[PDB]
Amino acid sequence: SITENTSWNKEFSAEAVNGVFVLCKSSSKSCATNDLARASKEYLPASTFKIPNAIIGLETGVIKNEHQVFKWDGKPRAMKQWERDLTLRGAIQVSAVPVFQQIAREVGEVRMQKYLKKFSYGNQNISGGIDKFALEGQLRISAVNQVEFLESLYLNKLSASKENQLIVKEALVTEAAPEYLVHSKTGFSGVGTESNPGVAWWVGWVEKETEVYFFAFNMDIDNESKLPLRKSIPTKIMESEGII
Amino acid sequence: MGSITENTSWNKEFSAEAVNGVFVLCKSSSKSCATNDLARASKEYLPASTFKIPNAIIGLETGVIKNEHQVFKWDGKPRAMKQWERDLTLRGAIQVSAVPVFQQIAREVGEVRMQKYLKKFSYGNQNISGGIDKFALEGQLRISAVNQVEFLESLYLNKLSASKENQLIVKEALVTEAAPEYLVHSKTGFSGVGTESNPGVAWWVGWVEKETEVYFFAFNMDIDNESKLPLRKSIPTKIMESEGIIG
Repeated sequence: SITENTSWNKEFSAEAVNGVFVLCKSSSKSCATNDLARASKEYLPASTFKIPNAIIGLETGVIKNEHQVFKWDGKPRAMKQWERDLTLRGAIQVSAVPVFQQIAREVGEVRMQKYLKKFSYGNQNISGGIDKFALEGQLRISAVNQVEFLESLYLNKLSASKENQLIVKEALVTEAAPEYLVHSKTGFSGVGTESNPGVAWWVGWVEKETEVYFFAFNMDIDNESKLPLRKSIPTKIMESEGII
Repeated sequence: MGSITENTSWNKEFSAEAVNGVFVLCKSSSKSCATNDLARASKEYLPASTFKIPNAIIGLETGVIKNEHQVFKWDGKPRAMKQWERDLTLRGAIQVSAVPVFQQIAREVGEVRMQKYLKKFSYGNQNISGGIDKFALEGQLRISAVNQVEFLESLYLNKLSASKENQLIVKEALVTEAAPEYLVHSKTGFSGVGTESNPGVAWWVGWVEKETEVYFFAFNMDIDNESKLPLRKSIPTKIMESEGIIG
């Protein structure tokens, strides 16, 4: 069950933003959202795919363990902040595309499909190059699906060892307060055209008191200066809900 | 660890606040440690709430603690602190340093099993005498700053005599600060004010994952007044900031 919530609309209007926020308390069986339709509309996951990809890499042996260091080969990378040795969390936090491209390559097409079928991850479409399906390929996932996936990860219910799920879960911690804990991941497919904009994500969950809140946010974006919004809107909503 | 050296440049931070204490900072890659006081780095003090780390690990290994989602339910009886008077997660119980919650864990583990795991952990003098539910706060257990960093490193590398799964669960419960470039796992300790002539101890132990480097730390100080308690975080914080590790 997904229920529309009209009071969150002000945060999208003030910023003139076409997006959606899904927020589920305790479990994914009853979620609230500003837009029923968009909540289940599937977009390029981009860097949010680093979550399932981190689990898959661990399950397949490609990523050797928790303390694996992804070494830089000295060859130029698209961002300067990727041009260094990286940990799992490190690669996840700076969104180190080439690190995860190489992981994806070594997983291979067969195993990638197998695990995305297991995880019920989006349209499960990995076609159009193994190193680029989540960024420019055919893979599509919705905010509701991102939410169901993360709850499985939280509860250790994914088709993977609890060990490997815990490893990724720690790699996802972005905010630690005395009151609450935040696990989250950003995505950004690019700017695209004005007619066909890119997509920006912020997905994750919050552990406050003895309660859990699962969340996923996406929005249309044609200008990178609007990027901070992918965190500020869902944060503003969750702050006014008393969550963070 | 591999080596330790005395570094008296950190004394500035202790001198400013009239604090008698010690900081140990060890770099995982080089296996090398630095401390302002080699002598105190090896002096064994009451772990206080820092014992919650191994206690949580032992609690998860013996099955006394179910999993990472176990709620330590509050019945309704009056407790020593207002912050403890609610239902708490594993992290919550660790963060607020809930004494009754972990006493209950300790008692269900019992002396025999606690002794066994502390031997396996090499945790201080291994003296659990003075009541199963108070040996860490007012009993006979003593651990040093060098011992703590060795213990926490063993936890970090999952080398402790417990399942990796349980060591992961505790490691996340200890996360206290998260930034894009660094991650802080930490635990506070406070044994009480004692007296004017026999001061109490306050701890801050943990580790920082920064870049591909890991920094293990143990801080303690003589404390006779609760007003000086926030100094257990600020002094080592100021040290690690000046080392370029955090902030």
